[PDB]
Amino acid sequence: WGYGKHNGPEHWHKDFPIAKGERQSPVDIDTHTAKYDPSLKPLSVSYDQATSLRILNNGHAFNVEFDDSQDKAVLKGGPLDGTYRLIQFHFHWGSLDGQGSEHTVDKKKYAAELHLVHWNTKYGDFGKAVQQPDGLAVLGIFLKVGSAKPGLQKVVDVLDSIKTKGKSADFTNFDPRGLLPESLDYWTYPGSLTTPPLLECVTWIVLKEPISVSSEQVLKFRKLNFNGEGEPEELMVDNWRPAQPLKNRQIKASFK
Ligand SMILES: [O][B]1([O])O[C]C2=C1[C]=C(N1[C]=C([C]OC3=[C][C]=C(F)[C]=[C]3)N=N1)[C]=[C]2
Ligand SMILES: [Zn+2]
Repeated sequence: WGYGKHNGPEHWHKDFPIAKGERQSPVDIDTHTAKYDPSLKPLSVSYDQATSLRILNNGHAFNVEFDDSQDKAVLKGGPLDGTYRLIQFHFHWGSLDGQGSEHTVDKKKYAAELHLVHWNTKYGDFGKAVQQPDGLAVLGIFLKVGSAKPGLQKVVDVLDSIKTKGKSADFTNFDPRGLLPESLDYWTYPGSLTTPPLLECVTWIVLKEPISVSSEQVLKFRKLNFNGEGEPEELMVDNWRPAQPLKNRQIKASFK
């Protein structure tokens, strides 16, 4: 599977029939139809003890991986019951500034979308958590092109060292707090992985406030390669799944 005409989102259902399931992601967030839920709690994002390890080009995106063998970087509160440990973050982005996000807001596409991936500690490991309807909590953050994001530049600067599929680099001592906007106001809904195997295991928490990144920062994302070293060059761009039908779901807002 991939993001080409021949292996992209329109083809995934043949290997992963859940692609046409009842709680697929991403979705369009209709801001006028989302329901303010005054009983939703503030998010608790606790990243002060986060231990970043490595950055990997996996042929679909790049992952910044964390030590998830202890409660070092956790997400709690909001719609969540219990404790979710940060395992990795990655992005989805476009070939052009007017596309790249997976979620949309009133049909608006952002230049990119950050996914901070967390798993429910009551399931013991990530592999068990993805088999559960409440196994993952993904914090989604939109990127718009404007001012540079200083907290992103360490990521941008290392991408030269992981250009091709299967390359990795040390990525210790990275603080993911530098990727957050000021506000933790959010939308939430039950959904899925946006990539095969498209498992319906995710509580989505999408922040209302986008972060700003510079044109030069997102340009560097677009110089990555989907291919391995010594293969024909395929730029890693447009690694996003389009919005899927909402079906029998309500999107809830933490704010009025
Ligand atoms: O880009 B996204 O769609 O957005 C959100 C998101 C994405 C991919 C993952 N993700 C996939 C894998 C692969 O590991 C697996 C192991 C066992 C499985 F059964 C499935 C996957 N690891 N993290 C997690 C969260
Ligand atoms: Zn993702």
